[PDB]
Amino acid sequence: ELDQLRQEAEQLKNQIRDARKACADATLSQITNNIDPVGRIQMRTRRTLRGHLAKIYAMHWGTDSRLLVSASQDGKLIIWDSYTTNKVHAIPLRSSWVMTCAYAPSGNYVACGGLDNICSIYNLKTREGNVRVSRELAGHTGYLSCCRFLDDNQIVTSSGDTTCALWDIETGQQTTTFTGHTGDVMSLSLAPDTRLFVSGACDASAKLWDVREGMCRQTFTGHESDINAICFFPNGNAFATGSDDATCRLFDLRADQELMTYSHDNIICGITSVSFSKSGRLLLAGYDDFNCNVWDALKADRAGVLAGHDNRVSCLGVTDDGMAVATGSWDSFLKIWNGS
Amino acid sequence: NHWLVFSVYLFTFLVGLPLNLLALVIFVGKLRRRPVAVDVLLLNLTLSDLLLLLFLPFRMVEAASGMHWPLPFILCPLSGFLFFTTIYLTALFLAAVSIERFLSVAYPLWYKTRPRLGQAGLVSVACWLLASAHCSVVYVIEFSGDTNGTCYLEFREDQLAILLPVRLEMAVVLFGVPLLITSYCYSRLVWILGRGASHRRRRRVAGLVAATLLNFLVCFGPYNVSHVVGYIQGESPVWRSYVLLLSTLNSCVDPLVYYFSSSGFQADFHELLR
Amino acid sequence: GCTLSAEDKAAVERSKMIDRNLREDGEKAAREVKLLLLGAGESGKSTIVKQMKIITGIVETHFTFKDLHFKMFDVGGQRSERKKWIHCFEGVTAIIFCVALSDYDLVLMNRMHESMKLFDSICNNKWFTDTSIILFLNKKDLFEEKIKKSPLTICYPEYAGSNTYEEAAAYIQCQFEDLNKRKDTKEIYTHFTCATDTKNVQFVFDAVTDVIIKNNLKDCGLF
Amino acid sequence: VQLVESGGGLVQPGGSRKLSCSASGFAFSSFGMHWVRQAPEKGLEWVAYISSGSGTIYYADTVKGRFTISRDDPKNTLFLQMTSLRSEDTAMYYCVRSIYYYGSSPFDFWGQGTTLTVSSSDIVMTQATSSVPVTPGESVSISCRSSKSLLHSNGNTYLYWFLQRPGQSPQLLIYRMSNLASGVPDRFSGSGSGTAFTLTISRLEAEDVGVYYCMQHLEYPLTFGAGTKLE
Amino acid sequence: NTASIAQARKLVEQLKMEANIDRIKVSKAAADLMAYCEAHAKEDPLLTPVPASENPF
Repeated sequence: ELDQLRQEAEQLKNQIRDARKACADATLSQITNNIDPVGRIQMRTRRTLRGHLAKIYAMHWGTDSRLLVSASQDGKLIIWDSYTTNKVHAIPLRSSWVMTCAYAPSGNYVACGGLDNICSIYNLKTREGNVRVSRELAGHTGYLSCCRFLDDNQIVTSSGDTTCALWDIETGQQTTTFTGHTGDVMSLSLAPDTRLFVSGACDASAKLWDVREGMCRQTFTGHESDINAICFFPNGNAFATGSDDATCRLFDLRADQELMTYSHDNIICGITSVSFSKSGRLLLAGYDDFNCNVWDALKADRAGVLAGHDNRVSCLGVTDDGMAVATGSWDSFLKIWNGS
Repeated sequence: NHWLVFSVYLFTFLVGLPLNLLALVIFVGKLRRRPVAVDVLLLNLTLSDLLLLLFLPFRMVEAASGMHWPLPFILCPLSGFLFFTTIYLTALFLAAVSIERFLSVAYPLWYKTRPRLGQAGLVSVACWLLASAHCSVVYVIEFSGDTNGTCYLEFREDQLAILLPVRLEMAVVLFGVPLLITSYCYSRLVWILGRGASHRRRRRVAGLVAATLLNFLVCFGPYNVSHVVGYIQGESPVWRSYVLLLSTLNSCVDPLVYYFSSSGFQADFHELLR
Repeated sequence: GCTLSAEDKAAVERSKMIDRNLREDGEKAAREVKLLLLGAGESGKSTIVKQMKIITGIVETHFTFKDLHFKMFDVGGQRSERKKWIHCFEGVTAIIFCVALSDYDLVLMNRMHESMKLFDSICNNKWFTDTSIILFLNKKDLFEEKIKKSPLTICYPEYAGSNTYEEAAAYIQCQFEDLNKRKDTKEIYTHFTCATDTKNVQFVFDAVTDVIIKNNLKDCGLF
Repeated sequence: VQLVESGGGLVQPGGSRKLSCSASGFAFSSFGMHWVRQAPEKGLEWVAYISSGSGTIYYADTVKGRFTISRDDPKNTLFLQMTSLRSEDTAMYYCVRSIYYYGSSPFDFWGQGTTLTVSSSDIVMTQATSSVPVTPGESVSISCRSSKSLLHSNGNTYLYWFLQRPGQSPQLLIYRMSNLASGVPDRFSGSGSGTAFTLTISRLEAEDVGVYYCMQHLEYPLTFGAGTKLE
Repeated sequence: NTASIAQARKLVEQLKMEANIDRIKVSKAAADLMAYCEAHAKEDPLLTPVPASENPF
């Protein structure tokens, strides 16, 4: 019967909780209370980027940290030259309902996906002058989320069918399938090393999956609601999670438990698009009160507020070199933030 | 006499500037996000209001000493031309936006499909030039008949002989025609909306129709009735300092009546304020 | 000032060319009406789609009626969280809801009661606080042969009216309209469909014209 | 991708003639097009250029105000008409394609050429060596010089290298002196500094001899180099 | 039933795989985290703003 199996699972969960609590001698706040604070931050936008006519859900600049891919609900993928405020390519999407963009480390492929249950890969550096759909991938029974780019031949995505997939670019067939989530899966940030990845489901669970082995290794439950944002802390030993409630949580990888959380009583709205700087000192998250928030990712205290937007911020990212921060909201406006 | 003019003029100057500038900012933002045909007309009317409200203070601060001008005679022509041009431009412009609203109500598909932004700009510039030339004719004729002299009081024989026909044409053409046009266009606005629609729709649109028509009547009525009375009587009225005063109050009521006109405008004003 | 680096001169212009295309699509999207289709169970969704199409994601419809290109999106093929992707459909011209009259007898709580909460969630949704809603009462002919045999008291214990279509249908429409908690800003266009005198497309066109008048009034000042 | 041109022949001086360049295999409507004239024994030369969408059109100094150009995207063709021909216009005309975006490769593919015969402050580029023997397996260097500093105030140079095989149209080798062209062997490389550029060929094999041309792109009156020939 | 047993067994096995992990103490992980943060502090434009003349944007 299943009663003894359920009891054994409960006992295993209790043992896991006891082991997690055993290695809780001190918290991160106590350690970081003796370090210099980040101080006041007054980053301002120096860009216009006025070419969209719908809500934007697009980030993942690329390796060059100069070209930025952008998508909206009008079914157009635009490549922005951030340095000169220019448009490179305009790809008309077959499905106008899309929330996913990737630029690939090579920089010659652009991936998109949404409620069409279709992952579209478009080739950029082609002999012709247009942008052709390099491949169409199907097999998901839910809205697509994230099109991360393990290699030029492998792409990992998530869907609302509580599964994650890893497909091959050359062959349009399923290669690796992950089925361990009980809710919709998004937030698939692809590590600093690309050897691993994590998925944030809608049942307050963040699960790390082995790319080669194809099995789950660690499960993190510290939220009280759905998680819709993730990062990987380019050091590679922790990751940040954002939920629809106004709180963010930093889960350590080796410790396999939460270190600390960023929250405030003055904010009640949601959180999207969690990203990290190249050093991990700052955490930037697009909140749902028409502005972004920058937190100190070591102690607790806030660092700054980026209010240069009119609608809810949906996408937000930082370049590989950490030069500037891109932010896209629902007002069809993309902003680039820099220090002074 | 002196109190009734300068106190209300300074009240108008103090009140009008803030909400008019905020209306400018909000309409600039509205055109920035997405432009419509009525937005350019409304912004042009409000900038005409700015032009009136920024140049009438020059005529305001002299204590109104017996309708005498301490400043040189060069400035009466410019001030009068600008002020009358603004007043008649308002009368042209709300009729134009009435035509646009009637076109939107009667033929929603025609408004949705055809991008009349260029036509709206052409209408605005045509009304601008028409009002400018029309009000320029009056002060070009009223230049000279040949402390020492003043403007807009008892004129001379040659000036009065020519002023009466053009003023009567002003009252019967630049006011009567726009009023007839706006009534003609606004009569069917409720008639079409009556057939198969909610009661709150008809109530709100009828209330706004009443508000706009009452604003036009109360503000521009006494001026024009004194205008037509002067033609039969022959002389220049004394309540000009009064009736024109009422028109000045219009400059304070256009932004207010516009604020509660549109729910989206109310939301934009509420959220944009810092 | 800096000669614009020659090649960049040909670059920005290309970007401008893209702009020339982009707005050309955007304006094309301005004059296009988008409608959302929803339903709890079958609700005659397939019948309505087939009827209106002659004139695993989203089954879009490209049908046109009187120089107005209507867009119909079906979201019943997705089995996931509703509110995760319900904000993407905000700002549509109108939303079409389909329910079945003959669903008060079948269960799996009856189907119509299950549709009531869906209708309440859609009408009271924050993203749909200013969009007009069109409701279709399908399976009208089945009600005629079902009400005589199956009394309406099973679904409505607080009903004591005559067991006639003209009264039961009116009561159902009123009950569906009572769920609109924001009637001061939204309206419900309720209609019955049948396999004859196909005025359903005409009714949808009339509702679209009404909501277009509403939107134009919002844009043009008054209301 | 294919570019084929027609309209050649022998014409008396003072006549008018049009050349038609038709493209099959890529998007003509989004590509700028250039015309390059080659003398029977001298080097390549620029004629004119028309941008995508017929936005900006430029002509050479010797042909300014006399030649005319046009395109038809629905027909995917480029027409260039000449009036009042002279003896100095006797050259083979190449219709070439280019695109201008971040990390683009202008002049990537050239045409085929048409034989036209007549019965009767610009930045200059000079190559020190015009001919030098080569061997199958040794590394060689080709130097190009410019009268102006090609290093624009953005971080990149506008040098291009073109190879003309003995019987084939010129083909791009490297662009911007630092990026390799598509489909070209990795043996070729380029480097240098302001007003002094070098191109290195290492592990050279057979079936690669021809004429080498260096291009500046700082300002529209593009001028070819003298030409380096290896045998 | 005959279907829930397989799901329960799969869940038990999945918990068993992650039951034993050679995890480290939270204090050591946090110390390594701040060490990495302070090691690349000078190279992070987010924390230390770059001069305007060298700023690319």
